[PDB]
Amino acid sequence: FGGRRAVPPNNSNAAEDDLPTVEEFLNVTSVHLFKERWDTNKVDHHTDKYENNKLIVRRGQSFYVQIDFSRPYDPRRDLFRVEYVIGRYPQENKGTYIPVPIVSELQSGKWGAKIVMREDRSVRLSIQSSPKCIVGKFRMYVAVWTPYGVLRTSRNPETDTYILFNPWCEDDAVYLDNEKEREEYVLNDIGVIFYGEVNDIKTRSWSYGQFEDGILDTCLYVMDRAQMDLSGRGNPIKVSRVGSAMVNAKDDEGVLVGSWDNIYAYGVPPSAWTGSVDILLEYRSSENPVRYGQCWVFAGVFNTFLRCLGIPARIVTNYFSAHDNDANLQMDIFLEEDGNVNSKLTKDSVWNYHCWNEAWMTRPDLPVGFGGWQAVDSTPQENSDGMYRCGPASVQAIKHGHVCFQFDAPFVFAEVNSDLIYITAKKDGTHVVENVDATHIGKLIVTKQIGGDGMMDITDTYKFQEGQEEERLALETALMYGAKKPLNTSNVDMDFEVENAVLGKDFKLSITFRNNSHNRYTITAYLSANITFYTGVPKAEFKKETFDVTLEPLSFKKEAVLIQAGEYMGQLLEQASLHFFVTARINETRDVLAKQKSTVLTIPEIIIKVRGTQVVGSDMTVTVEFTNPLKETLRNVWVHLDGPGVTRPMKKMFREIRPNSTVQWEEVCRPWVSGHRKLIASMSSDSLRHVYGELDVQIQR
Amino acid sequence: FGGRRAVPPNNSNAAEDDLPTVELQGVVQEFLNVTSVHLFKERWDTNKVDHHTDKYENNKLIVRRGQSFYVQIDFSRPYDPRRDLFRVEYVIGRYPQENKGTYIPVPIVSELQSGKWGAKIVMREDRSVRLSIQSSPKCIVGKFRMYVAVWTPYGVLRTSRNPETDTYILFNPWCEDDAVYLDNEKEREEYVLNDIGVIFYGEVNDIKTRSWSYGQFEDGILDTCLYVMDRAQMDLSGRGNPIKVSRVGSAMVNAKDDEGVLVGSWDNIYAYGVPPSAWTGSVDILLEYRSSENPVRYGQCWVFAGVFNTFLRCLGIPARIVTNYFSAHDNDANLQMDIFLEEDGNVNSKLTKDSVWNYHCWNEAWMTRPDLPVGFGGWQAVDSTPQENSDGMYRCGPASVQAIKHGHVCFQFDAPFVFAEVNSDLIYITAKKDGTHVVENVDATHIGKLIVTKQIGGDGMMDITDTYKFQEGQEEERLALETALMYGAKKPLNTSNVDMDFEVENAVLGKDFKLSITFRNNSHNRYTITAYLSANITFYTGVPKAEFKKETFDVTLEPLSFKKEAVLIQAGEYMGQLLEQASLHFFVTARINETRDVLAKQKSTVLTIPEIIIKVRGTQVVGSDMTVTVEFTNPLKETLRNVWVHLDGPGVTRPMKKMFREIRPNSTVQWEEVCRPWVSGHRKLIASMSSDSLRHVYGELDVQIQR
Ligand SMILES: [Ca+2]
Ligand SMILES: [Ca+2]
Repeated sequence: FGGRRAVPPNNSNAAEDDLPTVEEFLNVTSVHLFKERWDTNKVDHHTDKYENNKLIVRRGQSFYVQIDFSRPYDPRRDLFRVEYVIGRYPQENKGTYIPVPIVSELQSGKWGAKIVMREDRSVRLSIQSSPKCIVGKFRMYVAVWTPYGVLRTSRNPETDTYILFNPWCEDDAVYLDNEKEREEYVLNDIGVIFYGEVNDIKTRSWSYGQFEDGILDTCLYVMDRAQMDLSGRGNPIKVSRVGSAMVNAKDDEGVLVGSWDNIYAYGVPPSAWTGSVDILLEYRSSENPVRYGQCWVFAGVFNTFLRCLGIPARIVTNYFSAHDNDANLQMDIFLEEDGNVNSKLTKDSVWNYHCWNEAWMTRPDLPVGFGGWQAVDSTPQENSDGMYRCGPASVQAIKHGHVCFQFDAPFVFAEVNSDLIYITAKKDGTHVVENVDATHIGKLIVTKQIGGDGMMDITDTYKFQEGQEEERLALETALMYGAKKPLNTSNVDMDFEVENAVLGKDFKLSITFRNNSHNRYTITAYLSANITFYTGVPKAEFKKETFDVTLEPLSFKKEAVLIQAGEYMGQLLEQASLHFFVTARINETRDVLAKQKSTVLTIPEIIIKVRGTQVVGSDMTVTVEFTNPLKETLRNVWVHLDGPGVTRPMKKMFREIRPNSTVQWEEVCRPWVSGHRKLIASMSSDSLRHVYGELDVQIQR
Repeated sequence: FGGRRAVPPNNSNAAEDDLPTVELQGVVQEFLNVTSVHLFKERWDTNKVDHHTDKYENNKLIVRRGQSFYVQIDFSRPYDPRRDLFRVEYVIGRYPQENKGTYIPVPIVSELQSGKWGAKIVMREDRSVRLSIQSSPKCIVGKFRMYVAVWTPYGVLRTSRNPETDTYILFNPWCEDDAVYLDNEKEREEYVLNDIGVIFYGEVNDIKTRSWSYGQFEDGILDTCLYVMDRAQMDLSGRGNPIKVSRVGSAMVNAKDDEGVLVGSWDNIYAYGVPPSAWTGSVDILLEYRSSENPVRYGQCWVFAGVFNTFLRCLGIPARIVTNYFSAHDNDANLQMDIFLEEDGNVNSKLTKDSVWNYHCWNEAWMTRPDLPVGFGGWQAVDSTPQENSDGMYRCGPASVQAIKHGHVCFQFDAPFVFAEVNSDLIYITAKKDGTHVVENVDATHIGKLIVTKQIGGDGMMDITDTYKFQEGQEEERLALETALMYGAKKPLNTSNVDMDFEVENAVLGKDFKLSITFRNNSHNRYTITAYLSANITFYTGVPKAEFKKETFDVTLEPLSFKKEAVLIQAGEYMGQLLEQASLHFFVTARINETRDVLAKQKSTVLTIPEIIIKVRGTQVVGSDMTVTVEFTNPLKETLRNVWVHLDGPGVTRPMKKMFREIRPNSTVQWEEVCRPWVSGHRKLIASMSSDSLRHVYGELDVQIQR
């Protein structure tokens, strides 16, 4: 017996029922959706880019259709309506079965088709869809009411209509108030990711490829995979919520398998990906998680998902990110009485950088003022529910400390608002808090700018200025709704700068000391440089050195060191990150001075060049060039080319590139998208990876 | 490499590292060696008795957080305050860290401190020292490993792994500084210490009760609750948060695929499991889940609630099961439940697919809510029976019950869904042949009409509907509804002087019964009505299987008057077609000809299934045999196949069952088991019977066990 619910869950846009064709009367002979990509419909609904041959409109906006009948429509003795249905169990009640009534005028916010033209046996309609409509692929019918039952059109796949989110419709939640932001955030399918570190910002390109053939369907499939209730697919919040939860593969469910293990044995290294396109297609193709991804990889894929559906989204990169924060606002560094970092206890690392997504939508479920951008982090960490993605959290609520409001705001708030606490763990077992640094985590938050590949600084959007009461107010409120501060809080200054260097080069480092006091100090400063993964996780202390300083009053003292390429070269991890600690305990006052900086060695680039003709439908030759400036023969050197609208993503491995050898790969491309495009490449050998390169090509036609 | 995190997640209590017995460092030996440790953990002693952990059938020390307990450390030679530094340590998981609260160095201290870990040397006698140890009231809940370490200036020396000193530390409803603190003893006794509950079912005009064995103190249960959290990979540093324990624990009750305690099923057949109706308590279910390490088949709402209540009370979180009569489950935050009518007034059963549950059970867990503004602490509603929430198909809660009452549903967790469970409106709507729809009437008095829970006294019912909602009609309720509507609650549609209602006689399974409809014409107009009656056989969830009786009649209402119409429902009309729980649903809709006005009303009835008989003889004394006698007399005129009888009674017997391949009509079987009670005072024997057909049959017997 089916005793839990009378009608089973309607959670698959792919499944379908069989609507009966029977429940001088007027019977339809043909249906015309003006669905060509040059036509009024797709152009005005901004769905002309999608490599799809079905009508694709946006909710909350009218589109035209033409019904042809057996004989002409006569208002005196005829009743018909268009219907759109979705899922295996459509129900009017649940918005999955939609009868579009014939209306005189179209009413703001309701489904309705108005008879706009009548010629011979044809009726032209202007159909308006509700602005809170379910997003998915709807099946279309025409039903004709007669006095025994209803007559309806037969399953016609050619008329299937996609109704997406509508940033342009001012009555949609997704309503984005500006045409420029809409092109970037919804219509632009090439993105830029910021990596490296706060004082050496790296940039790389990503093919979001949302208009590529098969991506929209994979986006619906991702939802059918989460068995998402069709009745909720029209809520951008729930779509963000359920959708981000599918990015990271929990087991053998989810799009991407996460792994920061530097080898990536049974799959593709995260550094290898050029875009979300092959990933998603691999997912749909295989129906199994795609190995492997990391933060920017999950964020690249999720941004594709959101934009592809019509919710404006962007990727954000925070500098010095307190992930796995557990909503605590203190990251600890343990010092010995000696002034030396205790590496046994000090086990919480800050990420050099951490990307997540931002989704634009209103938040009617919240006090007014909280719409706009909502932070969504597909990279799980412990939240109130367990090991899951976080969000959507209103960036505005996070900025103000109103972290009680869903979803997972205390975690995102702590991701950018934590302090570093320097603590002396004594030889007797006790702990003594030495110093607190309220300016390292979330030092710089960044995302691609609207009119170009540049970087826009968005730090002030997640939080206020350090010191002023606004930041102080946000802090005092957060503390009340989920944020935690478990521990309560000599005239010498220390500081130090490392120097950015090219992979394989030596580099300086300098420590400055300034004693504004009128007494002589003797100190013991210590340097500890570790090889780290981008997450801050340390692998090994490649350089350790002890400094003995003797400051004089009113003195400024600078000391220098040179890290030699050989001290790190056989040990670096992908991304080539290095971390530095300079801790200094004075002697006469037993006080500690501590500082840390990270650095990444600037890594090589791929050379992409073109020749031949650059016109849509026209062959141009593209050459992928890699000059390995290293002293090791590079094994299994996979190279990858992408370029949304110019080429699909492709890969070629070169058995081994020997020292200072350039290898070349030309690929004959035939664009399908005119205008400003971009060629994208990556390279991941068997050791050296996270090597990128791009080429901007102009395609004509 | 594992570049994700420096140290793996500490999310198993069962996992353990090896703490070194000597961890020195530097250069260059009798400093104090522990000879032995004495936790004074006997069940009759003061540690367990004062920590109210003495009922646990567990020979390890079990203590509640935030309250001092005593230990004695016998050294190798007399502690000498002058040179010896030492202290107790508590560690949990494979990756303990002071930071996360999983490695806990308890400092020897001059005076116990409020809400901090410390041990005060309360005695010194020949090598031995006695300590009064106090745990922080925010301590992680679980079973910890105990060590004793001696600080030497070059590293430390410490005890080796000793399973016998493993100490469980639980939530403490008796500690004023514990988030779980409950004021008076009567409540703690009830919501924490009582291991037998009562579940309410049936329908609002016919409340049924049955006993349920929580058995939180029975052998194996504490460890199983720790195992549930381990199977959910629950971060150990979150096991000290009752809000999180409730959130994660409930999510573990319902089995999604092959993770979870119980596979829910509502199909009336139960092919490869035990019918949800057969279970007598949580014990055998939690122990099966632990042995097999796979989901137990099967459960329904009250079963999920029973098992979750055990889980909660076992860890130390006060909890109770609540029953909501006429529950709007699967609401999607909509406060509107639809009934579609045809133009003539009849109910349209193809369009009416939403059903109201005769009743629905969930749990309440008591704790402060520091994450929410003041006033939302106390009972938190948590429902482990899934429904579509903001995240997906999952359990809902904990949701401040005070937030639901005031409609402050923006506050976590899933408050809009629980608010709608109790506040939906039934909307009668006519579906016309031309396809359009017209709204006739909204009945705002059906759903959440009675919310009940067992009394602190004994087995009686406590009406707690007022804790979930204000009185119908007055200001506080309109406001609460106003506030909710702006934070997640949804009403998708906008809303002749004849009244109508009807009563249905409760019958015993197999007997005729009557239904009586009354119409009140409060106007001066004379009307003509055509009323319809549709009686459906249904599941407790309201899902109908078949219309067993339909009747349509014409009435002529005189101005200002009452008019009754009585209907006889003969047994023969429903007998061969009931579903377990024997629910019946009646719709009575009428249509007034002159005005086109619609009158509509609904009622449910459950047929009363006779009890099982339990008898005992002999010595009802702890450690002495008494023979229990359960006998069931087949009420039906049909023969029963594979009749299973279950017997239970925490402290009196472990759950058990025997099968009868067949019980011919009017026959009687008897099962007798010799029980050697291990718990004294007022106990209870509980039984159930479930066969290939008749089922949802229970019984019990109260017993006083002497000492
Ligand atoms: Ca800060
Ligand atoms: Ca009500």
